[PDB]
Amino acid sequence: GKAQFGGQRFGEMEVWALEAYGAAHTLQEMLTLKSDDIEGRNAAYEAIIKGEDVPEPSVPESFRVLVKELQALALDVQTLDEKDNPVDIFEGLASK
Amino acid sequence: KKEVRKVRIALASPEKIRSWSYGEVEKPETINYRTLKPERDGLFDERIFGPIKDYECACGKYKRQRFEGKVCERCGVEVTKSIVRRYRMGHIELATPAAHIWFVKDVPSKIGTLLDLSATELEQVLYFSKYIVLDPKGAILNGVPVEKRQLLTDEEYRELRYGKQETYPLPPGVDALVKDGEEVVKGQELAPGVVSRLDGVALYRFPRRVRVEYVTEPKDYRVQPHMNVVVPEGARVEAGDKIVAAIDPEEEVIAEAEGVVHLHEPASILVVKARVYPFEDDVEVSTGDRVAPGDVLADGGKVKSDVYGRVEVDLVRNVVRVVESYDIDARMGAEAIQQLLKELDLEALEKELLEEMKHPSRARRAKARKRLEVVRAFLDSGNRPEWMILEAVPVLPPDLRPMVQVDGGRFATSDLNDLYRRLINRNNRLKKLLAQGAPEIIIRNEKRMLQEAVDALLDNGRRGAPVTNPGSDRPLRSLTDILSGKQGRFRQNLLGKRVDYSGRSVIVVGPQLKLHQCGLPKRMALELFKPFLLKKMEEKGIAPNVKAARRMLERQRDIKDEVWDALEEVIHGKVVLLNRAPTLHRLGIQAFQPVLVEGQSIQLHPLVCEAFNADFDGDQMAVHVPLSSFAQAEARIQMLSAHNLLSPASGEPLAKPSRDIILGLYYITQVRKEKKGAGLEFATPEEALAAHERGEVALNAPIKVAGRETSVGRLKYVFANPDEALLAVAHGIVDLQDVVTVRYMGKRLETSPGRILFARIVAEAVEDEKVAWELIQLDVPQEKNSLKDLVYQAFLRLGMEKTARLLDALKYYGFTFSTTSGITIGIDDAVIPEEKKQYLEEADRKLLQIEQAYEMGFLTDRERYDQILQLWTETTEKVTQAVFKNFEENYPFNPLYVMAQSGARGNPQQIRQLCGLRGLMQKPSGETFEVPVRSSFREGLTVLEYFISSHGARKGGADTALRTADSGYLTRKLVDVTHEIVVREADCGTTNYISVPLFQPDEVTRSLRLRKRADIEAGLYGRVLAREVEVLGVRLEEGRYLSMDDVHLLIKAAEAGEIQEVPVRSPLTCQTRYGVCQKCYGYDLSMARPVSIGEAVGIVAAQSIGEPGTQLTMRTFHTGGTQGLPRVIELFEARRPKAKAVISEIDGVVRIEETEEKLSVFVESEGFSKEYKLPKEARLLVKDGDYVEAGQPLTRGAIDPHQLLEAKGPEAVERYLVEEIQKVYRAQGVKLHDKHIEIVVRQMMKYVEVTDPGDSRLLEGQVLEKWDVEALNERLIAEGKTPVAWKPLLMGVTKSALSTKSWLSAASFQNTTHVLTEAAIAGKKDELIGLKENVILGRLIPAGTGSDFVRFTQVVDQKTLKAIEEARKE
Amino acid sequence: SDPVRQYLHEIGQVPLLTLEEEVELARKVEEGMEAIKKLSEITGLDPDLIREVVRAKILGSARVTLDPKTVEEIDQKLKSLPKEHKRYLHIAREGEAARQHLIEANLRLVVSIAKKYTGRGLSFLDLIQEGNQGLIRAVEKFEYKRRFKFSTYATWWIRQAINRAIADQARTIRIPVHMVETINKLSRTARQLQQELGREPTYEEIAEAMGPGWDAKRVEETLKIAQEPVSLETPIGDEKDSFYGDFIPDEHLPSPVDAA
Amino acid sequence: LSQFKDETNPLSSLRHKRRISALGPGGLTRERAGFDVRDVHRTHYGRICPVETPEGANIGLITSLAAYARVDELGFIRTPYRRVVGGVVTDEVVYMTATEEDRYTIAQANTPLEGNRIAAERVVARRKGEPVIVSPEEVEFMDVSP
DNA sequence: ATGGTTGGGTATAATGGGAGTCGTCTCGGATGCAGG
DNA sequence: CCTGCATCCGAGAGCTGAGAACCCAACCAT
Ligand SMILES: Nc1nc2c(ncn2[C@@H]2O[C@H](COP(=O)(O)OP(=O)(O)OP(=O)(O)OP(=O)(O)OC[C@H]3O[C@@H](n4cnc5c(N)ncnc54)[C@H](O)[C@@H]3O)[C@@H](O)[C@H]2O)c(=O)[nH]1
Ligand SMILES: Nc1ccn([C@@H]2O[C@H](COP(=O)(O)CP(=O)(O)OP(=O)(O)O)[C@@H](O)[C@H]2O)c(=O)n1
Ligand SMILES: [Mg+2]
Ligand SMILES: [Mg+2]
Ligand SMILES: [Mg+2]
Ligand SMILES: [Mg+2]
Ligand SMILES: [Zn+2]
Ligand SMILES: [Zn+2]
Repeated sequence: GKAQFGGQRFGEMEVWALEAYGAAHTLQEMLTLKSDDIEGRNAAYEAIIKGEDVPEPSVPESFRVLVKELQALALDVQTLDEKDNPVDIFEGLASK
Repeated sequence: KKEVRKVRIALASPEKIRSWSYGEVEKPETINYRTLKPERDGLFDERIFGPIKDYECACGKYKRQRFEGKVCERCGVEVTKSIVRRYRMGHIELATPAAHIWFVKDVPSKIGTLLDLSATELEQVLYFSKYIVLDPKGAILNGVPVEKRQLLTDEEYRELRYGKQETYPLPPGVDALVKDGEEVVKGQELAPGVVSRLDGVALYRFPRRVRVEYVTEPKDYRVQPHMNVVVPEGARVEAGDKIVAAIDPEEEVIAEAEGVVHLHEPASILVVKARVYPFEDDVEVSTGDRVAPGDVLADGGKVKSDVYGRVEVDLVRNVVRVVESYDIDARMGAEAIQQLLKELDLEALEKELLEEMKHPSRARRAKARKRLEVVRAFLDSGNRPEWMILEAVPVLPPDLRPMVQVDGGRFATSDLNDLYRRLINRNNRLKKLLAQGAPEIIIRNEKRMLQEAVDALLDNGRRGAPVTNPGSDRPLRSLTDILSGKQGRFRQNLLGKRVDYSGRSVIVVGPQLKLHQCGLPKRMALELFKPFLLKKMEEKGIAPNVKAARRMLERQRDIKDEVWDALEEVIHGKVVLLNRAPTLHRLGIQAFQPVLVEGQSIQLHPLVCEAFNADFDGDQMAVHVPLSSFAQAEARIQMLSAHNLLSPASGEPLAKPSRDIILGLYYITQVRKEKKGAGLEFATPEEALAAHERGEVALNAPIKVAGRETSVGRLKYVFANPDEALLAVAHGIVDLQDVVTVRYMGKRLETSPGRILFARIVAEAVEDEKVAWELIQLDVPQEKNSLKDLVYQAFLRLGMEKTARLLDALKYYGFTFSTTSGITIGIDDAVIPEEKKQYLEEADRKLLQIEQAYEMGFLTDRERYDQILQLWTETTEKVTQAVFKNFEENYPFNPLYVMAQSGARGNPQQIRQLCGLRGLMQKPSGETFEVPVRSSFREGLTVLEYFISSHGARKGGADTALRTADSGYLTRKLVDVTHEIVVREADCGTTNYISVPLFQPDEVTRSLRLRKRADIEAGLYGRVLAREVEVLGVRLEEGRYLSMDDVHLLIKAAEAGEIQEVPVRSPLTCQTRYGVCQKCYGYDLSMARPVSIGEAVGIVAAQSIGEPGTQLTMRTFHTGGTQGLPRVIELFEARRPKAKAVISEIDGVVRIEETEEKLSVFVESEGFSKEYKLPKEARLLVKDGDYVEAGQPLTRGAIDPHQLLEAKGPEAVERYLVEEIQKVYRAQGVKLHDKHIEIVVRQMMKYVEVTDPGDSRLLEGQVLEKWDVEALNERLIAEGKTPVAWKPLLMGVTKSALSTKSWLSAASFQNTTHVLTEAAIAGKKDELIGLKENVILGRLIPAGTGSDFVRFTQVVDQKTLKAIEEARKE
Repeated sequence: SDPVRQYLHEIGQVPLLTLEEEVELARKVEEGMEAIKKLSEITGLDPDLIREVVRAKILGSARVTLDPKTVEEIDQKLKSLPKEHKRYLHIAREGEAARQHLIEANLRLVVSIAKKYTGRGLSFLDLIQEGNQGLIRAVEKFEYKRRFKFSTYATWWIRQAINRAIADQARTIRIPVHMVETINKLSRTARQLQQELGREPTYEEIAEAMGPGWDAKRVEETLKIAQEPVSLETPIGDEKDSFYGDFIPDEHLPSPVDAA
Repeated sequence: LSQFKDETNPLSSLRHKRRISALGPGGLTRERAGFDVRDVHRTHYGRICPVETPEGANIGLITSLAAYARVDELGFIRTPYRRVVGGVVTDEVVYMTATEEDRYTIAQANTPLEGNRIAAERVVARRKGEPVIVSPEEVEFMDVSP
């Protein structure tokens, strides 16, 4: 919304159009650096303010929310590397 | 940090939940009511979930960093970042186990399938309506022994557990006919009006009086309700002993002497089915103990129990009564279900199901396979079935269920907090009530509500009334509601997001812009490029540092002049993305170079409006700013407007002249025709010249001189060059539309100065005179089709840069000439022909005849209605023809006629409605009115005619409103079925192909006629030749891409009978995994060149199919005198048609057998003869004694695709589906290549069903992917076993999408609960192959620049390259 | 479905009682209580422990803090009583059975009392369960010598339990009992003042009618503390596409501008 | 049904006060309403405007009261007609419901007149919504105005 | 040492609830019933 | 025993913008 100084919604069909163009990097920017990659958007703003190029994106926070909500339904959702070993996308903040 | 490559989902054990949690939440308290701090052991406790403040405990002992990982002793809060409050889980320990509703209510039930329990049986057991028995212990029910897994109701269980007994009351004043302690047979009356109904011993309840003897004479003692009798019936008493104990010591009844004691006048009788045992000393078993036959009962073992039962020691009569019962172990609810699930042995059950799979029964085998699927999923995943029952319930982190203070000071909460509170309350009350030893009824009630609370927390509104907050009827939003739906997490936050660096505004036409430019408001650019602007102003002397620049830019009156120049510096060379909703195709987003403008409106180029489907009556557009070098390069190279001139769907130009541009070019390129001369004869030119000069012949009249057709203008005005002719035009000597003679290109052309001017425009635009002369058609007026063909040919011959330059030139000159042409619309421009009046009067004649033919009897009602309708439609057609004939003959420059002919605006129907008449109208039921609207819009309608047409207008509006949603749904289904298909390799190496026909059979005359050229172009253009073709002395080699000229050559050759079909590669025969190859796909239709490796052709195909359906299919419908989208949706879903026709399953000859009541068709082969009984009213496409092939239709209507698959095979179904889908789009005038439908159909035919598993572990009837079974068969051949035997299947787009391997895409598509539960049981691992999964993960999609084929490319200059070798040369 | 009908069916499957049967059952439970205290003083063991073990034996192994071996060994240890003492055990067991039977018979009184407390933040079944707890308490503390009917003493305990449940579980943010009753009395005084004045009272009138120690600031503070939070999922607008939480920004995590 | 009043101009408020809605508590649902309830019925003539309706998902579900229409005490919309006797148009005006209207032959308001007698041998009329051509004697009622 | 918060008690008799919802349409699978 | 045939239940249905008892006494917290 304009009253909330909000941003435009990049919905499903816009993502379809970007995919049809083959613009992988623009779409990844829209998904992470501009919406909900917190450290990513912070680093991007700092890099632009300092004159460098924007850094590589990370996992968006909405995926972490999805994982946490799937755990609430007693479902073990786990991300694995190339050798099927667990990869911690929470940086260790949720491990006892 | 290792990259993520796979995501696994599986069931969670109670140990896993306890390992996740940082502590158990013990109380339903959320926060303190007065200090607004979280309550201890609550749903927001910092001890469990983490601190609210950064690096500071709750009690304030530690308020600094460096304390990470240590827990404060006073408060119990670890000192760390507060963000951990959105990651850390909790748990609740349930007093009794509860079932996860996803595994109970998702049909077919997984638990019910595992335990072989029906849905009603599980409903009964889980929710405490019936018992389920374990270890029956040899109990007898109704004479039949009880076996495990048997359902007992409450009364049936109670009778077996406790024994049968009843109580019969006795009215006051009426005694019984029996004694105390005697056995009673069923039916033995105990009173004059009381009759027993069960067998067993009967005992008195509350005798009213007691008779005490004295050693004789008797005595009576009254027994009041408040005092009780102690002495046994018929037992002696001693002096001083008590008989009737009372509340008051002085009121007790004390025996005076020795005598027997008897009890009489009972209040009721209790008849039980039990054994009785007197005793005379201490007993061994007390009340409430269960015994077996032959156990010690009393008298130190003198008496022994003879039956199973429960003992009660009646001390009043000093007798042990053993009620016949059992120690049966029957349980109800999730505890019993979990006990059953634990005991299940999967290997033995699998062996039993494998043995069952040998039954000749098809249904029994199918059900055995259904059970075996779940069993094998559990076996392979390693999950334990008992994990399906919850013992510990996970608790979501508090930050995802916040309790926040709004700006008004009030608190806002999530429904999850209330659901958790309800669950915790019921659990705590259950624990308290269990600690008190409460009766079974209350425990059953409490456990019922606990199960319901767990259900509401996991899935609210599934069984029964959903839980709502008091004072409202809004259902509470459960976890499943959060996860799924259009409003759920997947579709609302993962597949689409709101973004930064974006804006939106109204759009206005930008006629002075170039094709690659867009007008962007100054303030919009200031807000969009703010960080780059801050860097630029800090670099200059505008501000000392970034903070000062921000402070300057935050106040409007604090902005200066040099910052605008800095902004112009910032955006130099950069592009922005413009998007208009709905984004139907990929050209709904385009990249433009921003030109800073004043005002608040975005300025849009006229030539991109058609691609955007945008007009200027209030439309708005969104603006986005790509940030990095990669994003800017992608936008400038791939998504720039000037680089996208051809449609990805058809290959035809999409950025092309329209509206005013067409009008102006047509106006200047049309030639004037006059009738003053009208074919006069002259022997020499000079006499004709003098005749014109004296005023008898018009300049453009078609005269004949010396045997040659010519005009006075051709002879009088001969110009040496175009410059001279245009100079004469500038002096008013001739008009742009007059036909003169001009010398151009070394030739003498009789043409008009306007056409010469158009040729010069094109030649100067493309900077090439010979090519421009080749491209244009000089001798015709320039209209929409000719201009589009010119744009396409210029593209092919010159490239995108010169084509865009030519487009800009055409736009400029079209606007300029449309301004000064004098195009206007007045009321007199809607010319009404005279013949219309005649055409009406003649009709008024015929109508009378029809009425007469009905008033005398030679006509029925239906025929009269039909003849009236046919008369009126023919009259309307005649009026249309007259209107356009009048326009062509008398007013060739009429504005409406010019607009309709040039293609700028309007079609003949609208022109007729304006000029001739509106015609017939339809009633709301769908039938036509009898009287038509005989007035046009110029004449003005009457009130009745207006109201009659209102029905059709409203119906068209409703059509649009309620069909656009169905078309959007179809587009989404196509995207979710084809999103994974990408161009992944140069050549798959296959030798299979398809044969595109050039001649279509006809139902009438059964003859082959050449197909429409548009259809052949849609089916052949851009494809790769599978085999060599020799036509007209021309060799088309193998591996050749068919250009448009090649397609035209093939059509020309086919018209001579030299070729009948074309063999081409196709996606239907491609062998690439998860996609296609370059050769099997062909051209990139938007670039007229072979497709690049890495193109996401599945998304392109889905958009190409979906976009025309959204607007142009059965746009504004005009109410004027199995079809459309429903037929297309039926074909894409493999729906069985309701008007289904009948096909022949086998070869043979036709013999129709028709009797006066019934009709049948026999197909007689040489081996067999089959029959088809058909309704007499059905239509027949064949005749008696004709030959039909297998799968050939015998009736009119839609063909069932699955029956055709069984009859003819897979390729026939592919061809049928492609052709039948193309029919609907062709009827609408939509050009769309066959490749997109071929891709979707290839996805539709992805699966096979096993008929014979052979030596594999597969099961009969198991559906699986074709690739996997082919690979399995190849490996079996390598090992030396028998192959698996399979048959192809055909599935709709929805079921094909939901049957995919990736659980992320299927979960984000539809039916989230079912997909998630099946994947969790199976332990599925997602390999992230498609686009949707990578979008959900926020990764780089494997398409375009993210393709592995191109994304590892390196770039280096010559200087660096050599010295790197000089290092290696060492 | 419809769990209320299922509970009503199960509760109606148990027949009612007459005065004579009621007084008989109460006398039996009274003598069982006297028997367990007599046994506890004889053996020197905690009365609660022996009551729990005796009731565990009366229920059976179906009712699983005390290991089965422990309760069984205690049961055999009570089998060492010569005479005039096993009578205490038998009387206690019959009293426990009487307690169960009386509770089952009079659960309908709980239903009747609780059916007029609906619509106050707790569902009907929760009210029924809290009333059942109160009825168990009343059965525990009933004295039948007074010849008073069972319902006369049970009703007070049932109503006390129900009112306590409303005070303690009705609100997502817990408010103590004294503040809850203060709020109810404030609301009642406000409605009487509205009835008398013919309009909404001002804070001065409510403070005056409360009594000593009540002023307008205090009533304003009470009314501010008595507000219940709204849902983040409240639908905003006519169409079913906007929630309340769509208008709530995060003020905790630093902004990108702040971080730099 | 209680809506924030639209007062951009006086005509906006006047339009808002005369709106008829098929939605609301105990009404239809926007997304599942079929063509049948959104169609201009033949009985809408003179009672509900066939033109003014919102484009989009609400087409046919929100409509407007006709200019001369009046809702009676029972809730049925009535429209006025002039009584004609013996081919002479009178000034008596009768407000009628759709059921009563179904029983008569009603002439168009633009029927030519001399004084107040129908001066036309062929009269365009409605019979149960069907357009017909009748003789002046068969006419029972006439429209008040377009 | 003070308020704020929490646990316990009341004794004629009382003994099975109450709002609600009826104008979508199709489609696909699971299933019980009818026939042979 | 097999099969087909109504029957019932569940899951879908375009995008963007905006909009109601009272009292009394003991007991931890700060
Ligand atoms: N993708 C898209 N594009 C649309 C749509 N509809 C119009 N366009 C474009 O806009 C141009 C001008 O169209 P319009 O001449 O119709 O003007 P408008 O802006 O739509 O305004 P209204 O006449 O509707 O006035 P209002 O007072 O009723 O607006 C308030 C009420 O309208 C409705 N409403 C207003 N704004 C929108 C909106 N953005 N989206 C959807 N519904 C909207 C809504 O129901 C609201 O509650 C057209 O040409 C198209 O390019 C649409 O549905 N989707
Ligand atoms: N719900 C909607 C309504 C509209 N639109 C978009 O707005 C355009 C114009 O609709 P419109 O009805 O404003 C005019 P149009 O059909 O072009 O006009 P004419 O025949 O009277 O000249 C459509 O083509 C869609 O792209 C949409 O996406 N969703
Ligand atoms: Mg528009
Ligand atoms: Mg338009
Ligand atoms: Mg000359
Ligand atoms: Mg609109
Ligand atoms: Zn601390
Ligand atoms: Zn291939």
